[PDB]
Amino acid sequence: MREIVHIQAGQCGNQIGAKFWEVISDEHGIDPSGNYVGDSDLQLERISVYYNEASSHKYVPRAILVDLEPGTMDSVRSGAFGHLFRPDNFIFGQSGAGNNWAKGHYTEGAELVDSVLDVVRKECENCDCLQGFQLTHSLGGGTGSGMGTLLISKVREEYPDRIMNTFSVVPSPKVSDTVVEPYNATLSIHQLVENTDETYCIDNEALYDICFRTLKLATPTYGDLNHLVSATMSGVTTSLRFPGQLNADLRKLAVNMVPFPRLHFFMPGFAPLTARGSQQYRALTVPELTQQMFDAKNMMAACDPRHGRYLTVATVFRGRMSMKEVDEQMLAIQSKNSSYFVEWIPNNVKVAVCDIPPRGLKMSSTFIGNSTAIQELFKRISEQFTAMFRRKAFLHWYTGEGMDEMEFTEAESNMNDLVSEYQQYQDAT
Amino acid sequence: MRECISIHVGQAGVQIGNACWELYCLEHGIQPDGQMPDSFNTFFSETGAGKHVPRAVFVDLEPTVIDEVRTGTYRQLFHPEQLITGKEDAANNYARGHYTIGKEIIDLVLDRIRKLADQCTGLQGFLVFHSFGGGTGSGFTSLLMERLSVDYGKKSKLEFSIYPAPQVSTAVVEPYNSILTTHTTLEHSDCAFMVDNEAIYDICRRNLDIERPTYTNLNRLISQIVSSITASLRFDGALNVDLTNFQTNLVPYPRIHFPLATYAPVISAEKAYHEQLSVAEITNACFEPANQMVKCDPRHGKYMACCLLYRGDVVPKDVNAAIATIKTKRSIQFVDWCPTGFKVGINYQPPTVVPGGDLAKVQRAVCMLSNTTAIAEAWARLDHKFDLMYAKRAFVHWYVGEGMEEGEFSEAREDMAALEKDYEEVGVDSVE
Amino acid sequence: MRECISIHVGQAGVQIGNACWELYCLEHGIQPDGQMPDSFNTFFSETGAGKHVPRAVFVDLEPTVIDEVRTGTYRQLFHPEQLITGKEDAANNYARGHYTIGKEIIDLVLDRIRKLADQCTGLQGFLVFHSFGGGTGSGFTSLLMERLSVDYGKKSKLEFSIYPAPQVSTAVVEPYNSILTTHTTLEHSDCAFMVDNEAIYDICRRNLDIERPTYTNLNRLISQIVSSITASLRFDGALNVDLTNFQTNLVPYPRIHFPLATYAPVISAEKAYHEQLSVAEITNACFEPANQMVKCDPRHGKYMACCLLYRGDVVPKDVNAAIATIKTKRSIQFVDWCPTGFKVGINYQPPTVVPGGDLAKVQRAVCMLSNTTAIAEAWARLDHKFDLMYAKRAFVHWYVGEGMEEGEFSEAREDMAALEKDYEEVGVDSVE
Ligand SMILES: Nc1nc2c(ncn2[C@@H]2O[C@H](COP(=O)(O)OP(=O)(O)OP(=O)(O)O)[C@@H](O)[C@H]2O)c(=O)[nH]1
Ligand SMILES: Nc1nc2c(ncn2[C@@H]2O[C@H](COP(=O)(O)OP(=O)(O)OP(=O)(O)O)[C@@H](O)[C@H]2O)c(=O)[nH]1
Ligand SMILES: Nc1nc2c(ncn2[C@@H]2O[C@H](COP(=O)(O)OP(=O)(O)OP(=O)(O)O)[C@@H](O)[C@H]2O)c(=O)[nH]1
Ligand SMILES: [Mg+2]
Ligand SMILES: [Mg+2]
Ligand SMILES: [Mg+2]
Repeated sequence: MREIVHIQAGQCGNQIGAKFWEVISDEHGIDPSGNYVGDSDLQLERISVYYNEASSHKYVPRAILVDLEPGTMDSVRSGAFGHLFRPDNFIFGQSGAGNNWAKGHYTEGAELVDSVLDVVRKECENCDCLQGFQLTHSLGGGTGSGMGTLLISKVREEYPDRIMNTFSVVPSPKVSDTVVEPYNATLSIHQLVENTDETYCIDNEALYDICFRTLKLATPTYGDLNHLVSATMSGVTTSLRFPGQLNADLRKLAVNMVPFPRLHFFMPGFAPLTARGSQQYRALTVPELTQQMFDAKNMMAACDPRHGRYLTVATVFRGRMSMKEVDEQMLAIQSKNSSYFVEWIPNNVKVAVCDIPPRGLKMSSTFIGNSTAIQELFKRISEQFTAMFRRKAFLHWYTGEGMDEMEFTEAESNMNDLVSEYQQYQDAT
Repeated sequence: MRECISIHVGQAGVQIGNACWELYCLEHGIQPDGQMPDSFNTFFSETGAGKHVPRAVFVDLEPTVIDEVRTGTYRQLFHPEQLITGKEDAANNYARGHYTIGKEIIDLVLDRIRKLADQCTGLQGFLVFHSFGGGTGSGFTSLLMERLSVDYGKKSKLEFSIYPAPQVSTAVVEPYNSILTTHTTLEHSDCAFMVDNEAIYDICRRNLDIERPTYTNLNRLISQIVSSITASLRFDGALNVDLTNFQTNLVPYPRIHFPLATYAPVISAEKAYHEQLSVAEITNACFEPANQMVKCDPRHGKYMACCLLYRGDVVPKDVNAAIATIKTKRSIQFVDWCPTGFKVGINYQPPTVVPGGDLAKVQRAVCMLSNTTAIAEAWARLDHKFDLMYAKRAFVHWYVGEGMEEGEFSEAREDMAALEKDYEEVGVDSVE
Repeated sequence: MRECISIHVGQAGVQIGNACWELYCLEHGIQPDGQMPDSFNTFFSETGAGKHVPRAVFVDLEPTVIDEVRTGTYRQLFHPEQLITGKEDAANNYARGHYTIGKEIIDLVLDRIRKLADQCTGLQGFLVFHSFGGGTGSGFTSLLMERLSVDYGKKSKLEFSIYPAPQVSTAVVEPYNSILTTHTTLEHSDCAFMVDNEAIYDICRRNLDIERPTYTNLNRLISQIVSSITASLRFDGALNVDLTNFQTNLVPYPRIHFPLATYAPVISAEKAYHEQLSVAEITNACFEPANQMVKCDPRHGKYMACCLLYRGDVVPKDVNAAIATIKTKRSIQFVDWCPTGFKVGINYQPPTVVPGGDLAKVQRAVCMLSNTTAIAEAWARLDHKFDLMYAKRAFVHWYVGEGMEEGEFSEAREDMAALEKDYEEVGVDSVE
């Protein structure tokens, strides 16, 4: 029960989903042909939450892959771990938005939204009990942002009761892969604060930093970053698919991490992170993982938490451990970081422990921080957009695709309102 | 002839019940298959065969824990009739577990309760096991206790509530759940037992020398407490005691019925020797505040009432001598208007060690139930937290959208203040 | 010495009879070849050899089902004399099965009935099994029952009618068939047993944990009901009961003779243990509305009469105690003018489990036959449907071209309204 439907938009979303479903299949011991050959009944007891068992004991991922270009879908169908997908799921157009949010939300999206919603409704009726949706996309490409916003709007208009998760790759401050990404980022963020339950902002800057420094890799490819994000997601949901001395679900996290409906943006963090040689030079201690999770260099969002305060903190542990040890860690870390938390929330740590570890390691930990520093990030983006809107550069594309300047005005206004709210609540005593 | 039924809400309740029924089976020599290669009549019913089943009820909204119980060792023992499961857990949201989701199966639970009651003749009371942090705990406890108190006018009702620790928390909205569920249970609970995880952690680490204890050990301890409480009914003693005796001896006023539990002896297996375990010795161990299972030093308050249940080979003369000596002490101070604050019960059956456990078998054991005024202080702390988390109106929107009013929060806070005021006011001495 | 014959109309009747005779053979230890490697004298006649044959009559217009019976396992058992077949089924058209096609073989069926009657000496009654939706069912039931009631003045006549479910339908013109056949059978049926497929579906799914039940299981249940009904005749008991006793105890007025059946216990094989199956327990199981085989909650009406047949090792003292306790309840309310609404029958023969079945063998079982006023409501629903499908005069042309008048529909509706009015009016209390 409590099945979760996976949706992927944007090229980055598709690559992340490819690696993520690879990880999931490996965890449940599912071959690329889709047959289970594992040895632990635990995997099969909750396999339904992510898979569907077709006859002859075949298993298919309950996933949807969406784009507007055939290249990425063709690549996915080409490589291994692509056969198990239902071949009818690959919805794709022919043009590709081309970093034009208006195209990805007005013209092209209006063509494939019908098929997307049809497949979504089919999947919804196919499952027993719907828990929520998790979305994968970008915020720079027009495809990702535009079509993701459109689908989120339609779905929320169709399911006001379900919980919605989004893993949006926020563009990095320093490095920008595009030229016009501030516009679409602003519009997509507007729609997200409109109709989303939680957003896991992630930057390629922070991921590159972690891969280069912590993992000691001079050549980080997209595969490595996608693998990291996949591990993060699997750790997020594993409290559902496995027993634990203190389990959590998406609803519990939503209640714990969202004090007020607007402030629902998080940052993730994973531990441990060890190189190929630097692994047997350390004891795997709950204190070690706890201290690893809390530091500037290990945050997947390019924003120093020291510049702000933590509104809420959640932690999910995997592998056997004693509760008392974790409790001691939490109390010690809250004692030493007394200046790093909001005052009006006592005991702002939400703990959860599973009982199955991440493949070959002995234990692991995932940290989800809802802090206030992230507003700084937004600030910068607005400034970028601000400059790029003062001269109205590149405006004519969106203008001739139906959008108007009032749209950008309202989007910037809403973003500034959100930043003001975040700053004000940081200053709350 | 004297039957008492169990209810388990939330994961904490289910695990506690696992430990409890494990212990009871070990006591009456009951196989996991209801066979025993009268005594058991209180808790176990007997089928046509030599198989017995426990008068237990398990309820939860997350089916994972119940599935674990079904796949656990104690599979064949339970009756799959009672293992009630839901679909989505209350998720630390009292509103979900008290207005939205609990309605889905409240009728089913009530039906099972009534069917079990009709097949019993000496129905004594209800043992409700539930935490406070979990929304399942608070919401379903409130709902079910209200329903049962509505149904049965005057029958014993006992709760084993996992009071949230002062500092070591797991959830974030624990103050809300705790305040709401306490405001609810204040009117229905005949007698509720506060237990905190932090105190048991301390006890296990310091006294049993277990540096990294798991939830299993805490469940073992609480199961021991429950077994010692009911041993008077389940067996014969030189001086037995019933639950109605407890409620008559520990409730000076209708509202003040929140005692705490303590157990002794608790020594590591390697420390089984090196002490003779005197009845006076175990008495001192019980009354030592380092062994009380709630984070409150009784030296800041007065014991309004105390009850001691001894089991094993004990003799009332030395027991009375030890108690009299205890009375002669100063820091152990009661109310002036109460001349004697001790109830004594004795059972001939010594406790039995849990196989694969951590404790060591003894010949004498003692459980203490104390209703004091120090515990009052604990409530204040929670209110403190609540106030802060209510000053900014944080997290309120979830409950609001689930069908709850802020006036409910205000009135619950007012009722908590009223209870604390009553506790403090009774704590004072009498005029002349 | 006491013989009772069976008739099966339509596919439902034939399959029900398959199950029934299967069960009877299992009871009296009868091979499919009439051998038994007195008791059986009621239902089985004996040839010159040690072979026995069942006093059964099968009639249908579609030869497929009868061919299946002939090719089934119970081939050698039946006498090919009675397996009457037609050419074209009535096809859910009461007119075809009551004016056009049924005339073709009504004489043959009557002849077989008379020949069977002449070889019997203790003729008790007729067990007619037939659905209502199928035109074969309604039409041939009306025709044959009219003929038999014309022939034999006063002899027992029992029907097991498959009342159409409130929502779960299979045909489209079910209201027409049901209304016509009920208007007909109201005057001829001594006592008819309403049974619905939806209720049995619910019972099998919830209580026997069978998520996907087939028609076979429903047939098993109904066969169990029939066997428990006749066990008093077919065997000895501390307090036996005959069909005339039933009709005298359950028919306060000549028109109101539409009871419903309920059976207990019904538990999965894996749930054979975990309960002792008390006589009070099975009594409660019977009286629980979730087990009644017709979609009507008796709490909306009053039980005008109730009869309980127990089989197995039972004792009248505890039975009487349980019944007295049942009377003390409130929601179970009868008419004021009836002081006692219970008839009791006891048989020493416990039921026997069907090999390859789904139930578990028990030592005591109880069938309940209840004549209440709640069932009246059911009729209204059908009338409702009929009215709509008659307001537009839909589908009428088939019946019109088959030799039927709209005035027949009008008069049948009027008679149904009259019966419902009588039911409601009797449901009221008495003056002073
Ligand atoms: N973290 C991560 N981000 C990626 C990866 N590959 C691409 N991206 C980001 O995703 C964006 C890709 O653009 P999309 O959102 O897919 O837009 P599109 O599908 O190409 O369609 P158009 O917008 O019309 O070009 C780029 O801006 C990158 O910043 C990856 O492997 N890992
Ligand atoms: N004594 C004891 N307490 C426990 C144990 N495990 C969990 N707890 C406490 O019980 C609470 C568990 O939450 P539940 O009451 O079960 O809530 P739930 O069933 O998950 O339903 P939701 O509230 O919607 O999440 C935690 O806050 C713990 O403090 C245990 O093993 N022993
Ligand atoms: N209890 C029970 N009822 C059944 C079963 N099979 C069919 N029925 C009911 O019986 C009806 C079958 O139609 P019949 O009465 O046999 O009609 P027929 O013999 O096909 O002749 P026509 O009416 O002309 O089609 C259906 O409407 C079902 O509701 C069964 O296995 N068990
Ligand atoms: Mg593209
Ligand atoms: Mg829960
Ligand atoms: Mg037919």
